[PDB]
Amino acid sequence: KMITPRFSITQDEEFIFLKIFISNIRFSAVGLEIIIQENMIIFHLSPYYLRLRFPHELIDDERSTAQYDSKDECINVKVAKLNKNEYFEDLDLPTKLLA
Repeated sequence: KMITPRFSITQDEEFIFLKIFISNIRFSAVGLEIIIQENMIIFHLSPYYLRLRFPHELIDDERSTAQYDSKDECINVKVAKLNKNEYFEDLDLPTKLLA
């Protein structure tokens, strides 16, 4: 009833781009929880659960976006960095970003 999904993360100067791999889910008006707060992201789409801690802060605002991709079978989550141009280290070591 909780699974820790495969995920991966890249960035540019404004955003981090989280890619969360999921199988056999159903969306609804209320099934998806995403909390973004300082350096934390929590994603809950039962059974799937991620709680991630980043090396710097993000900010939830109008720019936050999440889109399901059926070819890739993932939700692509795009969150803004609290500071433009700030580098986030070690995003290629997903295993470490677990809170």
